[PDB]
Amino acid sequence: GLRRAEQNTEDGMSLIQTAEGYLQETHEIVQRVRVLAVQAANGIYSEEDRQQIQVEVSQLVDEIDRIASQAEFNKMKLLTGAFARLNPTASMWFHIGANMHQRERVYIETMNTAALGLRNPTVLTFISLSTAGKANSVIGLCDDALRVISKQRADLGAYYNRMEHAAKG
Amino acid sequence: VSQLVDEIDRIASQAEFNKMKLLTGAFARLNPTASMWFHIGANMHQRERVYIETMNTAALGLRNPTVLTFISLSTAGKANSVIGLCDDALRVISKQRADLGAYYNRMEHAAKG
Amino acid sequence: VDELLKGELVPENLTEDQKKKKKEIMEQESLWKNPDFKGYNKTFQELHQLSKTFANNQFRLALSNYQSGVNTIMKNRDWVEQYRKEEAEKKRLDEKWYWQKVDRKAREERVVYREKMKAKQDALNYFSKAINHLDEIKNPDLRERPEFKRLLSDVYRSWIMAEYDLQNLPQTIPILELYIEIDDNEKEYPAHKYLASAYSFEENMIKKTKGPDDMLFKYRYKKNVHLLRATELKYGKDSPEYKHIVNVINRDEVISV
Amino acid sequence: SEVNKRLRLHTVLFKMKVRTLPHKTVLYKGKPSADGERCEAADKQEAQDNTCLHLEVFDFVGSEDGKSSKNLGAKFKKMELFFEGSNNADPDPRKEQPRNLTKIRTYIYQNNFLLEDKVISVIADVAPNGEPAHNDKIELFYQHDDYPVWGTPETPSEKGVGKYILSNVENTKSNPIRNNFKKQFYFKNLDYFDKLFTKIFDYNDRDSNKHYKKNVEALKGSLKY
Amino acid sequence: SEVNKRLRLHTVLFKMKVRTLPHKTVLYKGKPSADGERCEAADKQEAQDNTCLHLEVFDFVGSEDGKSSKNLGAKFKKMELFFEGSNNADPDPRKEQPRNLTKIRTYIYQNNFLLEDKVISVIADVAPNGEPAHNDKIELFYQHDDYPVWGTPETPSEKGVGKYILSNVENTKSNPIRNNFKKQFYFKNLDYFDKLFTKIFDYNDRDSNKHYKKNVEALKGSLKY
Repeated sequence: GLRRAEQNTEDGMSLIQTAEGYLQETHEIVQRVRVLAVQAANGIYSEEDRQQIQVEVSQLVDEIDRIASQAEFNKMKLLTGAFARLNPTASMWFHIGANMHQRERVYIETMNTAALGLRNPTVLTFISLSTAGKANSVIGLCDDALRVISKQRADLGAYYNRMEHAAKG
Repeated sequence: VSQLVDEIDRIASQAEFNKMKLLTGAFARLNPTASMWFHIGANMHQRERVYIETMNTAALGLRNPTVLTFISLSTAGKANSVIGLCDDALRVISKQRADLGAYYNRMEHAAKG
Repeated sequence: VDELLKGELVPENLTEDQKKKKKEIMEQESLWKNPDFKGYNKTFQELHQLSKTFANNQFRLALSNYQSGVNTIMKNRDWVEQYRKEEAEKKRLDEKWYWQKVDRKAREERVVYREKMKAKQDALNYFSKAINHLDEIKNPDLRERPEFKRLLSDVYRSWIMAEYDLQNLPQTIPILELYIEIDDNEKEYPAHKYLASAYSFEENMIKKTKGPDDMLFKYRYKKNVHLLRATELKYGKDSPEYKHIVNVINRDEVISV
Repeated sequence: SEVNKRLRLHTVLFKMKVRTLPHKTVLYKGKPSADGERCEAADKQEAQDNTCLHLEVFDFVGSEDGKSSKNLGAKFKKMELFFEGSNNADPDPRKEQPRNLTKIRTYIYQNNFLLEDKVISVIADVAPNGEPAHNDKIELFYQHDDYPVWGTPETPSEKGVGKYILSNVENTKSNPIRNNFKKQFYFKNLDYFDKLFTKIFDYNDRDSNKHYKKNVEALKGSLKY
Repeated sequence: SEVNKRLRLHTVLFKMKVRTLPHKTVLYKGKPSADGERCEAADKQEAQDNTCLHLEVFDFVGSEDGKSSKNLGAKFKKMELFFEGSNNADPDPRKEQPRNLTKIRTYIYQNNFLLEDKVISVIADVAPNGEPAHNDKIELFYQHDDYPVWGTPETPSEKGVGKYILSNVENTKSNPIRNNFKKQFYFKNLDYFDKLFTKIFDYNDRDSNKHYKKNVEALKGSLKY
């Protein structure tokens, strides 16, 4: 039992490590937006120029959603909110022991454009940079967008260190 | 920290040998539910007592035994005071590790003798 | 009327019919006098939880935790008063610059702050243990006595005050609500003042984390209810203070036209 | 014994307001009940009509084993003092002539829950002063699990059961119960309650000093502006 | 309790038009319907013909878990005030004298779609003012899953089922249903609608002052030139 249970812990660490793998690319693309919003925040650009800045933002916000949709671990989507706490459709439990009541729950929250605040869950319109005034307000939003991604990676790293200790013991 | 404190409580309840829990405080000295004796002789009264103390997060002082609230590391003000509890935590761990070795050596020579 | 001066939940000790019942019961148990007996079935022994002696005992334990928890706060004030008294009495022979005073005075505050916050958690444990002694009494006849009403109010009163200093505002909501359901405690403004802050605290947490609007309104509603209720019990109705609060709530809440 | 005189000096608590209760201590004033069996706390605590001093000391079973919170025992020890004559007219309790004790009631309680062993031992002395050797007027009521009924006397055929005076018990060299009881229980319990009486009286005096300190301290604090 | 006496002051709402209403609050005035069971909304809300107040507060099942929009059910608690006699001749609602109450009707509704649970509770007090203790004149009507049908009186076999009066239930120490009913729900229910009735009037009364001030403000605009 203990030998097989310790094999389950490595299977669990495969889930958490793979789950954190996509969050780095999500972190990269948002940081690409954060500097771009600073570029359009100044008044030297016209509306024609800011349109071409928005063309890039069209793909970047789009590419964030495709990360959450196609993120899988053993044919199971993770970041789409299916394993969240408040409104879950399934619960992620890891059995890491040789007895019956020894299993822990791992929460993976929502990491789509709607969850981070870059999209409206009801209106379904995302942030745009085609205006100098709008771009000044996208810098603030992308900052809190990074905070949620950093917060989620903190928890995934937190569980992984705990799972590492449990396997050793 | 919440992950680390959770594991310690998980270890204490799940530390089991031959369907007997050990680190949950079952075999403590002050108020034990069971007393462990080992038969190291061929006669009637050759028995020596064994003590395994409580090693849950409540006993270590990480969490309050009543309110079940553990240490706070979200503020630098109480982060400094967290270190002092860690010194007390490992010392209690260190004391029991020597006790397990001390009982082990007492048994080891008895097997030799 | 002092309920605590009684020193007991109820003084437990007549009829010849009852007296004859007592004599025959005591002799039945005296023949079965087995002081070392311990029943394998707990159900019959659990009936002792309904006795007056059991309730007369759990009252003492909660009171002892309450009285000991009082001394923790009381001794803390004496220490701080003596501490700042000694600071100004001892001579400062190495003090000739203005910014020497600012740092030294600021050092005392951190010393005092550690003393108070250490006292609160030390006192809070006594208050939390007092609650568990009162909630385990299973005699509804003895739960309505004046002594129980006074202590349960005093334990809750000190528990909420101590918990407030530790910034554990959301944990005071269940205790505060149970406090306003006893005697005339609903007629006191301090009890409704904390509820205004505690529900405001929970209101911000849902607002800060961007939660559902449903929980926001529930905490917003209960905030305005006890904000206006506390205003009524201190300055009186139709007071100048009361009128201003209504205007504040007027913009805060939702109205329909 | 020379302890009853110390008890007669505790008449200053009738007109003294007590709020600083020491640990495991309950004190109040009241009036004698029917036949003086017990006492009832008066509605007014500052009235001169009170002639009783009920001092209660908390205790527990299982605190020595650390299992007090597990609901495994119940006991407490308390005493009642009865005075005679109305108190002085002046409302100041600081000056108060000593008042003699009408009778002394000692209430010792013990109740185990698991063993279902309930023992009540009430000792009443009705001649506190005047007679150093007053064993004939010290009722010793022992009750074990409602046996016998309250107030039942003791017959010579079945000794040791019910309320009996101290003059009934033997005091031979083989079984000196009289000298055994005084050294073991009575003398220890008298000084324990008498000293606790002095602590309560002085503790509330200190609170007056603190209230004195609070007023004077604030008066000189306005010299900074 | 004297609470229902304070409810008499709420007759000012008849001649005052209602514009400011809190969220999820419904209020209107009308005439009693057949049998005096409920109120019928009048086509005109300012005529003296109206003798009743209707006040409704509705909520949603699932608002305690953030799932109000999930459509888990519906609920509402509403109370009405029945008045006797006609209104005063002058149309001014500021000056109105307190008037007696014919009856106070309390209506509780709560339906859960998923559990298919429906609870309808009706409470009518036909003697609001006149006697402090009028328990036998308080009609209770409990319905559960459409059983029993409306108007069915209580039977001795099914106690508490169907329409019955408050005096039917006991007030014993074992099951103090009546005493708890006053302390738990009835006292709080009356006060909740008492403050709400004052809340609605003061909001609409305040708007009268503002429009007087608005006309003053626009006139001061001519002082600049």
